[PDB]
Amino acid sequence: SASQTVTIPCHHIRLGDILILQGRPCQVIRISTSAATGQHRYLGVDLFTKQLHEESSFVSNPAPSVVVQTMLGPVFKQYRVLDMQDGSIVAMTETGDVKQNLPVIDQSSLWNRLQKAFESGRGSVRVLVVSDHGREMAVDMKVVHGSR
Repeated sequence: SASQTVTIPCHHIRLGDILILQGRPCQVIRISTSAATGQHRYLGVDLFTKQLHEESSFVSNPAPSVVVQTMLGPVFKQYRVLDMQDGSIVAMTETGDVKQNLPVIDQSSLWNRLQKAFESGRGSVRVLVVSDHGREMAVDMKVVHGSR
């Protein structure tokens, strides 16, 4: 099943954001304007396959004088990190479900940043997880604030 999504106004999209392009979660690497339509065009790199995809914004008119250009972004899940072993991690969902071999994307030194944070406080460490058509991958990390 394809990733759950949220709607993002185009003004709020910047390079590096993750969007659904052609049904695939992609890192945005170029934002341009279509000369034929005037809409924003997004070029991105598939998080899983590393292929390039392109998609233009969707224009809508939800109310008088309201014109809206939006894109879809993935809903990210947040898992705890229980262990790190050879490029993948053991992660736990909010409900205790254990994922034994969760891959970590090779992007912006994520693995090294995760390893450094894991070794100085394991359970303050969370991974942000994208889930597309059955497959999951950690694509970012967070150190959970103590108050949480």
